[PDB]
Amino acid sequence: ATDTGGYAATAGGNVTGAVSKTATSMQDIVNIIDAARLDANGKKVKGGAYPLVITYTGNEDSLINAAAANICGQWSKDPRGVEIKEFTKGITIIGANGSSANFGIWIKKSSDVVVQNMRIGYLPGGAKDGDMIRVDDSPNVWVDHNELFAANHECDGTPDNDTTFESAVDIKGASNTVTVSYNYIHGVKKVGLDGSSSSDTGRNITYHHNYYNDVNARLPLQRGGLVHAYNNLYTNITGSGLNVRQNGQALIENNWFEKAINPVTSRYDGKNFGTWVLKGNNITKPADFSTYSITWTADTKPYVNADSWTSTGTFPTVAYNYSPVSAQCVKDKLPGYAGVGKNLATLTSTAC
Ligand SMILES: [Ca+2]
Repeated sequence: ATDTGGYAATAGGNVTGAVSKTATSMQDIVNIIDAARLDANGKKVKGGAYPLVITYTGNEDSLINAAAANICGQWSKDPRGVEIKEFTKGITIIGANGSSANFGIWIKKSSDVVVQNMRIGYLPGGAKDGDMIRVDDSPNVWVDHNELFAANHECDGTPDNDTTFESAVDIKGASNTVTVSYNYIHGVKKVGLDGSSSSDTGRNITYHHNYYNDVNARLPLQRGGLVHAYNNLYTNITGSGLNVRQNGQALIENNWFEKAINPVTSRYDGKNFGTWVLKGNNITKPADFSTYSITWTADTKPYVNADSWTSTGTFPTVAYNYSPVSAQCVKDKLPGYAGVGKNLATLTSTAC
């Protein structure tokens, strides 16, 4: 139906009248979307003329491998990405098994977009917003079962010493409902925003069943709104995890944290700290910090860490249906369900 296991409720291009097309390259995707705006008389229709299900069969392993072998050469290149602008008819971009992209997907002022089974990595243009997936002013977006990766590393001499690579999943603007699920995100410094600035507050986002490994920060960097993070596996977090800011509220439930510095915090603003409701994670009390290698650091400005591992606020009744498996099951089974080529498999109690 329109069940994503989170705030976003969409079927994307899988609706009545959907037109199935095969994209063999980045350019095909661009041309296919362009043609999907035309009605029977060749006239443009605002929002798109018909629903789409694009199956990407392209492979850019050569670009990815070359980039991996010389990471510091990526930031200064031109960014590469497909833009889904003002397309509200319903669109699903699914990669075929074995497919890969050295380009991102930038969604803007659209809605009902599903991006699945895409293996995206080592994108050029970190200094010019070379995001892997960007969700801007776009509600009902479901980013599911993808592998987004780069190298958790900052080359020196890059603009703002932060542009070696851009983000995995940046969300900003009026992207009111978004679900980010079953993604394998690794080797990424700035995972993803949830609000581009202090003023860009709001949105209701669900992060579930994601496997993060070797990521520095922003899981997400939340500015206001609501975030529901459940059944995620967070390992090797080298900077900070969920950074709840501008009075945002987060429900952090049944996740597995391990080898993480500041997994749950509120820093960098010095005020308007966000709150969290901790429930059912592998960590239940401070005594578990040493067990799972959780480390905490202070910050130059006033901050709040979850070092007491107690809930600091409340969370509204979650608007959707979902059934979280235990944190232990996440730890044991998630790596086989998250990512590409899993045939979009989901983790159920049964499989625990
Ligand atoms: Ca970005």
